[PDB]
Amino acid sequence: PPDLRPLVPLDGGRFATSDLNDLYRRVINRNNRLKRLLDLAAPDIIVR
Amino acid sequence: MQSWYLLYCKRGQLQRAQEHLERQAVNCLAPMITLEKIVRGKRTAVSEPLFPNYLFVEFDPEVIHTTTINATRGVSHFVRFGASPAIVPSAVIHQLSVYKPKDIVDPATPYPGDKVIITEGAFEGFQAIFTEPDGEARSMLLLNLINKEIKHSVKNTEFRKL
Amino acid sequence: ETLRVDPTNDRLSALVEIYRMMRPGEPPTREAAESLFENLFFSEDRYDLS
DNA sequence: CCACCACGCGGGCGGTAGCGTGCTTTTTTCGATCTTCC
DNA sequence: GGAAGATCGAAAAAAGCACGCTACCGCCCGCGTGGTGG
RNA sequence: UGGCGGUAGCGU
Repeated sequence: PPDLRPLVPLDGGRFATSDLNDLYRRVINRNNRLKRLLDLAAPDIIVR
Repeated sequence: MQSWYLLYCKRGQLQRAQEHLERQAVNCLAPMITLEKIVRGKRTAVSEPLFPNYLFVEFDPEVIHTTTINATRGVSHFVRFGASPAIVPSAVIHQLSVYKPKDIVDPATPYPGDKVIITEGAFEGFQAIFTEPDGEARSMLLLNLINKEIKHSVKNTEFRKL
Repeated sequence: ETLRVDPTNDRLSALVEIYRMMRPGEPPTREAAESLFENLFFSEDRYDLS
């Protein structure tokens, strides 16, 4: 849930991203990339 | 004796890495496909590499060592399975040479007669139908009112894809 | 006894072994191994006894 | 026409290589003998 | 007389390293790319 | 007025 990984305001226009948010972003980006690559019928080496 | 390898390059540095590897006198290959993109507000046709951040390089480790290719100012690393770097068979290279596709590209799909979600402006959070690109800055959708949908052209950045 | 234990019997084999130990996962080549050994110790660039 | 205020996709960082480096205890694995036989 | 169980030491990986409290510093994605104002 | 990382200090 978002409250367990909150983005505390930094009173400077930015927010402090927790490590969990960064890891979730990495996972989401990699999953989207894999889905796009398999949708395009990528070669065996790239898919692996 | 010459063999092919797969190379993972840094983000937004494929051209510089390719130029450097050409200066290393090695064979380079990267699929190229042109298509329409939003381009932060201008639905213009530009060429993007198919399978981005992937290059296929033909050379001989004896003539030029692997670590030289690894650190050629634009090469993130070698695509390796195990200790040794992976070797891509020539059949895959032959297939990629004649690889001439036609694709839609998912995130750049403001196609005519296509469902598009507007999350900004007076029609925020409303589903409409892109039907023709009006110029470049302001694409044209059948903006949905409570009664019906009406021809209207608004800024590209206002709406995303459903 | 250490020489008896040592399997390598030539300079090329020793260079290949030390290159493999130093940089695992890369193809052992004579040029790379000799360059690594020469630059590791007898080169002023990254080895410098004060 | 040049300095500087967003910005939105990647990932070790940086470099035509290498960086690491003054602990102890417990658990797991592995090559090497070995050894013991069927 | 060669193959399977023993074992045996030697090496490699994982986890832990007291409690409260106080003060200061630094940061809170970096970077190739882009548009805009002095 | 939220976190950490480093440093220094107090009581054991």
